[PDB]
Amino acid sequence: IQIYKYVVHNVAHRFGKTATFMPKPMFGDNGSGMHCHMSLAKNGTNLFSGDKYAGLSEQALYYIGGVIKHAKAINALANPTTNSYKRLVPGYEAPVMLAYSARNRSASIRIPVVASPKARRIEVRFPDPAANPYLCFAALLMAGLDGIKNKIHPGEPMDKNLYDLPPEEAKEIPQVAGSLEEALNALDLDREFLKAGGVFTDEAIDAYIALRREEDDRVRMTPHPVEFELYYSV
Amino acid sequence: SAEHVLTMLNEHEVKFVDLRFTDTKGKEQHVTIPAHQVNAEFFEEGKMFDGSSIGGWKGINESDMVLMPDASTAVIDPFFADSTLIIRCDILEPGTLQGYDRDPRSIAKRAEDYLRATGIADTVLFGPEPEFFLFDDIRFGASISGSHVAIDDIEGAWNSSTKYEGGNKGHRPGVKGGYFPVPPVDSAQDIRSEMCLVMEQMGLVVEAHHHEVATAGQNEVATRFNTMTKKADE
Ligand SMILES: [Mn+2]
Ligand SMILES: [Mn+2]
Repeated sequence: IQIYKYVVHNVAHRFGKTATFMPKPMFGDNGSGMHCHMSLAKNGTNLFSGDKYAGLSEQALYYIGGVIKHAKAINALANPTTNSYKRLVPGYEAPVMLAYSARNRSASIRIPVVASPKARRIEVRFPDPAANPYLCFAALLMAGLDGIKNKIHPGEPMDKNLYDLPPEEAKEIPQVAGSLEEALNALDLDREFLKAGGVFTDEAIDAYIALRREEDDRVRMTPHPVEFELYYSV
Repeated sequence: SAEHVLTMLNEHEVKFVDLRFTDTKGKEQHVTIPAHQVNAEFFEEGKMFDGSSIGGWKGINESDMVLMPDASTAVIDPFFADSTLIIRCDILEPGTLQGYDRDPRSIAKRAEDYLRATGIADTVLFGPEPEFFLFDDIRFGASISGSHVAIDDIEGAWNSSTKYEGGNKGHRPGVKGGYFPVPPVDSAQDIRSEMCLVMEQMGLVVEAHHHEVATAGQNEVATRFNTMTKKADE
């Protein structure tokens, strides 16, 4: 990703343009997002496969579990700078639900169709072109297996897009932690599953947070063009 | 009566008699008569002009029933005094009645008075509530090569970003939100207030005025009900 980026930025610039991995440059359009597909394998066997729901397997499910469990803490890692979340605004289109489906998007975890079990996977889309693939991936994984690890179980897939007497517990329904401060928080608490293995010191975590923190501030202290729109003549 | 009008003529000095008089298959029209020329004959046999707006094959002159010599008043607006004194269509001619291809004011009455000959009742009241738009610049055109139109008036959201010099001053009503909000924000009253004064001056009865709901100068002035023929002409 580190290259993928350098190259874009550069040819793009060499061509005559500026290239930007920001998640939501403009409003009412599409702000790039970095979907991440994944699966672990043992020998030349992806223990993500099997029977039981869309191909897949027990194993996978704990994964689907893991993410869903610390979704918030993760998106603190794989969803920074504020902008991140202007995309992670409740859509229906927008993947903010914490479920899995093979359709019924809105659903932040898509188990794409498959064919050859040879390649059965998990697409967790919410992550945005803005994270150190490093932390992000790590944290994705790190969780994924703490689920894989101590049981932890998805339950059922969506297949029933968002839209349900908004409340009607559709309200109840687990969300993609929309909103930095919030996300920041999660991570402050979730520590654990990260911290586990050594892959992640308290610091690391701390420092990290601590950083995103500042930006989050600069952003809210600075008054916004729109606020005038609506709030000015009062 | 004329005897009357007659005074009024001296009551005020006046010269000329005109503004608003005939009125098309579409709307409003006038011709100006030197103050003299008025005199019974005039009141009794009219004046006549011809065709243009609805009319076919030559010369169909039409009597101008200098009339509803009630519907007569000093127009503020024109320069030098003058009795705007409608006319009951062109009456016809020698028959003397429905102006060629119309006589909108006529039709009015046929209707009206016809009503009367049914017994369904005796008098029909109409109280229309006409709203209008008040803007600053209105440019448009169309032609082989292109077409277009532009509207502007300090107000109408759009204008905020707009630079002025005395400069912005930013209080204005944003899209469906011109809702009687008090002044700074209200392009202004004085225009309405004012319109009332004259409206009454002209002889209508005002019931209340205010801003309707539109970003850029939607204004409404209300007026007490009448009789079709009267109100219509009001
Ligand atoms: Mn994808
Ligand atoms: Mn109205």
